[PDB]
Amino acid sequence: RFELSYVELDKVIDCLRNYKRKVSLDFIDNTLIAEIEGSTKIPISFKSNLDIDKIIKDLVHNNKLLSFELLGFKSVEIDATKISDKKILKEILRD
RNA sequence: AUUGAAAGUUCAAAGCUUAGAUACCCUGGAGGGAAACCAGACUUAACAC
Repeated sequence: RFELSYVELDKVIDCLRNYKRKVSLDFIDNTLIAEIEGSTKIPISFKSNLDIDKIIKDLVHNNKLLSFELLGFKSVEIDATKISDKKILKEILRD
């Protein structure tokens, strides 16, 4: 099963508060980055249970169909303008 | 003009007394919340050429 042993946010949450931004992801470069349409791209450190074989990243980045159906599993439009604690933003970005 | 005439089978009298529709008796036995079903379909737009 998929186990996310840890993900080192608390830096993405910083640059998110009081704003309404779309948090895009990208997994090429072998390190998970978290693009923000509010013009910042924080590289995310994480440890998972699945080892993406470095062939799968390329198979998804090259196949224009895969990278197209990947738009739906890639982003959230987080709205922190109103009351927005850090913990629930953590769970949002974690999921 | 008769072995006749005359003569109320009448009177008094409670179908009453005692007496538990009760005794025994499992709504139980048998019986699959199952049958069918794709987490899938597809790229498009823009300008450059």
